[PDB]
Amino acid sequence: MFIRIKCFSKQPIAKKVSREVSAYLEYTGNNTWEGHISGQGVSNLQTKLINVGKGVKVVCNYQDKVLFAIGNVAMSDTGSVPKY
Amino acid sequence: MFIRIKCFSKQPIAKKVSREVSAYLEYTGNNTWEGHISGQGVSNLQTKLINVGKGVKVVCNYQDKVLFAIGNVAMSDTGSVPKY
Amino acid sequence: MQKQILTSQKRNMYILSRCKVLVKNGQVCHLHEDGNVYTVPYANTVFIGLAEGTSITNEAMSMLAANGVIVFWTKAADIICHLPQADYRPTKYMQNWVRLWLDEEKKLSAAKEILKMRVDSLSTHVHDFGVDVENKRVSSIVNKFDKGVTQATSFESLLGHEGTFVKSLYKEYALEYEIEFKRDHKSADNYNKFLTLGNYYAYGIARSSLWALGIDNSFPLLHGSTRRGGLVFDVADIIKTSIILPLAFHAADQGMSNTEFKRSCVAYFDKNDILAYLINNIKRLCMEN
Amino acid sequence: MQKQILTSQKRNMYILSRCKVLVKNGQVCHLHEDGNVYTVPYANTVFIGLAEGTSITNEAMSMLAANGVIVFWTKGGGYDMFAADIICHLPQADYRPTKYMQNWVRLWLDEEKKLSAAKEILKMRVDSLSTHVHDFGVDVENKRVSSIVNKFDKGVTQATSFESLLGHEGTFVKSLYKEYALEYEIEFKRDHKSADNYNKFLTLGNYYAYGIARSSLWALGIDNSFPLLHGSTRRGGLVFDVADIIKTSIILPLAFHAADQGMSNTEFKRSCVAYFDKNDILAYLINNIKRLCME
Amino acid sequence: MQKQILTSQKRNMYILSRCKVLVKNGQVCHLHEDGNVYTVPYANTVFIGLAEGTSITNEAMSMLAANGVIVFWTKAADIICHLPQADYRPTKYMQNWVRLWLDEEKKLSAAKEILKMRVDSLSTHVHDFGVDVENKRVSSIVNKFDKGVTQATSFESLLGHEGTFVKSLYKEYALEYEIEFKRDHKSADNYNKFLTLGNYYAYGIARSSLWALGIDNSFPLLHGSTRRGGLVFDVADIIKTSIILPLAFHAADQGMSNTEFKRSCVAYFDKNDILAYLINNIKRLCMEN
Amino acid sequence: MQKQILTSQKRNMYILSRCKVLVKNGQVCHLHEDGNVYTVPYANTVFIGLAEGTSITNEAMSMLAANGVIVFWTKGGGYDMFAADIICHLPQADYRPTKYMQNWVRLWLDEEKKLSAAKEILKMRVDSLSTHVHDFGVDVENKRVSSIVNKFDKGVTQATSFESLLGHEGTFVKSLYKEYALEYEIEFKRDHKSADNYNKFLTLGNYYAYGIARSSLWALGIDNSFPLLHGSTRRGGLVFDVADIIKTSIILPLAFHAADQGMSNTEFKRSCVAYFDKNDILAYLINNIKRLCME
Repeated sequence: MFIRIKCFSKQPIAKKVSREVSAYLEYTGNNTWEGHISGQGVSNLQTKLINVGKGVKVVCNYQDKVLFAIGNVAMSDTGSVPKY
Repeated sequence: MFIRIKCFSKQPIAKKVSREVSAYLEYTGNNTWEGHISGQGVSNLQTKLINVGKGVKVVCNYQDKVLFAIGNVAMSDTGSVPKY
Repeated sequence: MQKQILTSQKRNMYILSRCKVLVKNGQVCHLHEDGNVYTVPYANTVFIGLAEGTSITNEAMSMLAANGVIVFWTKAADIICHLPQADYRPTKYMQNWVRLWLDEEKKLSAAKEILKMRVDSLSTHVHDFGVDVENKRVSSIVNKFDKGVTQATSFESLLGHEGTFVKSLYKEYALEYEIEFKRDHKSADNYNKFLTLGNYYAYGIARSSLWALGIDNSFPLLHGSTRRGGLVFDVADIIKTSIILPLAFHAADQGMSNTEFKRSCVAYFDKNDILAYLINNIKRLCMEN
Repeated sequence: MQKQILTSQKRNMYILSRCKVLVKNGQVCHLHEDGNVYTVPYANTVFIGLAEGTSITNEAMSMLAANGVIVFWTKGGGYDMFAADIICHLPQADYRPTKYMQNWVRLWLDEEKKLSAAKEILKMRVDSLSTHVHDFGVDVENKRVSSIVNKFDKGVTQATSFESLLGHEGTFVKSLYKEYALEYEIEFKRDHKSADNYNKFLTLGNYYAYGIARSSLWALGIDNSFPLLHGSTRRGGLVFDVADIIKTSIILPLAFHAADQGMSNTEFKRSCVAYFDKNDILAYLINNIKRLCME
Repeated sequence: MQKQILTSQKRNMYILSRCKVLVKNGQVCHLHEDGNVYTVPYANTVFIGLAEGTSITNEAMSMLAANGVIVFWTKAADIICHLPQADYRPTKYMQNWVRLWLDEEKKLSAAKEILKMRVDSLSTHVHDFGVDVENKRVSSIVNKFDKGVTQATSFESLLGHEGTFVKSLYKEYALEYEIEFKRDHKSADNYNKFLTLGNYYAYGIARSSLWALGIDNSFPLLHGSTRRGGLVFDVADIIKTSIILPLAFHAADQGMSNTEFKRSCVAYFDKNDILAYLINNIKRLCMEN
Repeated sequence: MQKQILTSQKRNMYILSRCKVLVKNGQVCHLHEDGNVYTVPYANTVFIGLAEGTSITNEAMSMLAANGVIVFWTKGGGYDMFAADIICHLPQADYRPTKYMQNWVRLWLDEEKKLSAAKEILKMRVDSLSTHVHDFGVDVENKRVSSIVNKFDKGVTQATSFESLLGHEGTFVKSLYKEYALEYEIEFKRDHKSADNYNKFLTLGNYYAYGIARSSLWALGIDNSFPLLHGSTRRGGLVFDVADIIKTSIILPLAFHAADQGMSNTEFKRSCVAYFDKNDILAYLINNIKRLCME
C-alpha cells in the first residue's frame, strides 16, 4: 500500500528519523520518503519510531487519508500547514 | 485526480513558482504541494510553468508515476535525487 | 491571461472557524491567534463559510470574487452570503429560468425537478459504508420524499418538510449508530457538532453552483413561514441527506475530530466532482428550454 | 470614509471605506484606520456597502440581517459593486421578489408595450441629456443639440422596429461625437482599440457608467441580464442599456472634457464620483426604473 | 536488538547500472561519477542487481546480508549470485523440501505446483492495462502453459519451454503494441533493453524469497541443456511473464526511460505485496507435508 | 593478502583480504591496497573467496563462472563464511547436486545406518582428540584421557538409542571440562551466561568452530540443516553436530589455554585461524564426511 512519509522533526533527531525511515523507503527529496509498505510493515515502522523516542514528527499518508501521526504537529484544517 | 508537486528550484525562481502553483494547490511544507486539481487544470498549470521560464525544477506526481517534469533533473530507479 | 478556470473544475471547500481571513502576498489565507496561515488555492476554491469569531476583508473578498469563491456567514437557520456580481453572467441561463419561473406551473415543474434530483444524487454517488446503499429504512425514506415532492400541490405544502426529513433522518441513522441525539443547533455532543458543521458544505456547493451558471438566490423555489433563506436551501438539499449525513455518522461514531471530517468530505467531493456534477445538473434546469 | 447616497426617498446607501466593522455593545460599529469607531443607524439604513480596505465580522451580519438591512461590497467611490446578496420583499419574514421584477418581466412578455418601453427609455435618455447641465463644453440648449434632439424625438415616435431603433441610437451617438469633437477643435472617431487619451477616457467613463448602472440595478433588485434594446444573447443587458441613458448625457461631456485638458485617470474617477454624489445620479436612475415598471 | 525485520515486508528493488555500491556513515549506498551518493534501504531492500561496470565492497555486502539482501550479477543466460549464509535458517522448511526433493515423483509434483502458481501470480496481481486480463491470446497461452506443465513427463521435456514462452509472449503483446522486436540480449531498441532490465527484478525477488524460508538455490526443478543456473529461474518465472511484460510493453510504447520504468516496477511489485505472496506461496510448497 | 587453504587433494581455497579485484587484459587480477596487482591461476583454482575490505567487478565473475570456478565471501580469517553460491556437479553445463548430497540423504533416510553414522562420528571425535596434539596443557596419552576414551569407546559401541548418545555426549563434555579444569588448577563449570573470560573465550571459539564447520560443509556442498545427533527441529543442527567433533578435540584446550594467559580476542582469533591453516583442519573434516558418505 502506497505510503508517503513526511518528517517535520529537528536535527540531530531528524537525521535519526531519516536513518530509520531511509532504511524502509527511498529518499525522494526534502525530508520526504515515498514508497510502499503493508499494514504489518507500518506496524513494525511505528513500533520502531516509538522506540526512537520523543521529538519525532512523522505524518504518514496512504493516498490522501492520514494513516498515522507521531508527535505534536498541529496539522490544522483539512490538508496543509503553512506558517508565514 | 490528486496530484503533488515537488519543486527543487532556486530563489527567486522558487518563490515565483511557489506563488504560481500555491494558488492551485495547498502548501504542505519543505517545497511540497499535495492537492486536488483537474486534468485540463494540469494543462493550464503546465502551460504557466512553461511561462515561468528557465531555472525551474518541478516534478508532478500522480500516485507514484510522474505526469510532468520541467528542468534539467536526474532521477533514477527509485526516483531518489541522491540524498544531499 | 488564462480563461480563469470555469466553475465546474474547482475543488477546494472549507469552513472557517475562529480565524481571520485576508490576503498575504497575493494569496488568500487565514490566521489563527499564533499566525499559522493556510493559503487558500483560489483557482480551485469553491467557497468559504464563516463560523463565529470570524471575518474577511475587502481585498480578500475581491480577489476571491475575481475567480468567484463564494463567502458566507453561517449564523436550518438564516445564512447570509455574498455572491460575486462584477463578472457578467451568461444571459440565456437565467433568462430562460425567469421566463419559466414567473409562470407558477413551470415554477412547480422546476422545483419538482431540482428536488427530485436528490435520488440521482444518492444513486450516482456511491462510496459509502455502514447504512450503505440501503438499511431498509433510508430507501423507503427517499421513496416517501419522492411521493411528497411528486404530490407538489403548493409551495407552502412542503415548506418545512425537509426539516421533518433532517429530523427523521438524524434519528434514523442513529438507531444503528448508537446515540439518541436530536436536530439541535446548540447541542454540545459530537454528533450534532458534525451535523451542524455539515450543512454549510451543502450551502457552499449550492452557492457556487448558483454563481455563474444560473440564479441569484432571492428568486427561489421554496418559500413559506419556516423556509427562510431562499433557493440555496433548495439546491443544498441535494447533497444534504445524500452525502454529508452518512460521513457525518461515520465520523461521529468512529470518533475523530472536525478536521478529519472535513478531510473525508473534501475527499468525497473530489472523488466524483460534485461541483461539476451539480453544475451540469442545474444546467438541465436553467438550459431546459 | 462614510458616505450617504440616496436611491428613492432617504439617504440610505452607507458606503464605508478603510474600516474594520465589528460588534460593539451588541450593535454594529465600525472602527476606522485613524482609530475612531462610529455606530450605524438601523431605521435609516437599507443599503450598507463596504468599499476598499473594509472588513466585517460574522455577528455583524447576524444582527444586520436579524433586523432588516442589506450589505454589499464595492470598489472606491461606492459605485462599482462586485459582491452582494439580492433584494427580496423582506430579508426575514418573506422571500418574495419585488413588484419591479414582476412588472419588468411582464413588460418583456408583451411585445408592443416592450416597444413602448423602448421608445420611452430613449425618451428619458433625451430628457437626461436635456436636464443635466455642466459648466464646461457643449451647451445642451444650442441650435445643434436642439436640432438633433427634436429630430430623434420624431424619429423615436415614427419608428416601430428594433433595427431602426438601434440605427437611431448609433446615429445619435455618432452625431454627438461629431458635435462634441467640433466643440473641442478635434477630429474624432470612437473606438475601443485606439490607444490615445480620448478613446481610453471614453472607455473608462463607459465602464463607470456600467458600474453606476449595475449599482442602480441591484439597488432596486433587477439583474444584469434582462435587456431591452440589445440582443437577447448579450451579457450585461440592462447594465449596457441603462448606462446608454447616461453615456450620451453625462459620460460623454465629462469624458471629452477630462481628455481635453488631460487630467489623470484617478482624478477623473474622483470627479466622476463627485458628479455621482453631489448631483445624486442613482436617484434618477432608480426613479427612471420606477417610471418604466408601473407605467 | 529488534527482531531483524521479517522478510515478507522487504519492499525495495534495484537493478543497478554504471555505479559503485559501498557503505558510508552506516548507510549502504552507491556512487555515480559525479561525486553524488544514493541511498539503499537495507531493512526493506530485497536485492541489488549489479550490471556492467559495477562492483560492490565487502562491508556493505555484510551489512545487507545480515538483513538478507541478495546481490547478484547480470552477465536468460548464466546469472551469478550471492545468498546470505551467516543467518541460521529454519531447518524445518527446506528439511521437508529435501525430503520432497530427492524423491523424483515428489520433485515432479513440486515442479508442477511452482509453475502452475504462475497463473495465481497472473490472477492475484490485477492492475494491468492494454491487453489487461486477456486479449484473447494471453489467456489461451497461459492455458497452453498449464497443459504443457501439467503434462510434465520429465524435467528435460520442458527444459526450454519458457524460452519459447518468452519468445512467443514478446511477439504476442507486440502485435497490439506496435514493434517487431524479438528476444535478444543486445538489441539496441528500447523494448529489448527494457525486457532485459526487468526480468532480473523477478530474479532478485525470487532469490530473496529463497534466502530466508526455504531452498538454497542449487536444488533445482528444471535442468537441461539451456536452463542453466538452477531453481532461481523456476521461482522467477512466477513474475517474469506475469508482471514485467504488460508494464514492459506499456513503458516501451509510452516512451519514457529506465527510471520511470523501475518506479512502475516498484509500484506494481510492491502494491500487491508480491515478495510476501512469494514467501507464503512457496511456504505451501516447502511445508506441503 | 592471498592465503591458500587445502580442501581435498590440492591447495584450492584462495582467500583475498583488502584488495580490489577486476579484469586486467582480459583476465581476472586483483590489486591490494598498497597498489600492486597479481593475476589468478585457473587450473589450480576451484574456491575463490573474499575477506574484509574487498570489492570485485561484474566481468570478473562473468569470466570466472564462464570457466568453472566459484567465489564466496567470509569474515576476516577466511573461515567464518557469510555469502556464497552453492557447489553443484559443475556450474556451467549440468546443474545437479554432488554425490555427497546423495550419500548423506541416503544415510539419513535409513535409520539403522543413521545410528551407524552417529556412532562413527563419535568415533572420529575420539580420533580427532587422539591425533591432534597441542604443545601446551593436557597431553592426550595420559591415564585419565585414555581411561575416558576407552570408557566412552565401549559406551558408544554398546549404545543403540539417540538419547543415550546425548547422555554420553554430556558426560563426555563434563568429564573433559573437569579434566582441563584440574590440569589448570581451577574450578570450572561451562555456561553461556557467565561473564568471566573463560566462558566468553570458549563461546567465541565455539562460534569459530561453527564458522569452520559451515565453510567445510559448503566446500563439500552440504547445507546447514541436516543434523544427526541433535534434534531435527533445531536451527543449524549439522553445524553443531559436526562442530562438537572439532570442539572437544581442539577448541576446548585452545580456549582454556588462551583463557589462562588471557590474551585479547583478536589475537586469540588469529591463533585459531593460524592453527586451522597449518594443521589443515578443513581438509580433515572434508576427508571425514568423505569417509562417512561413501561408507
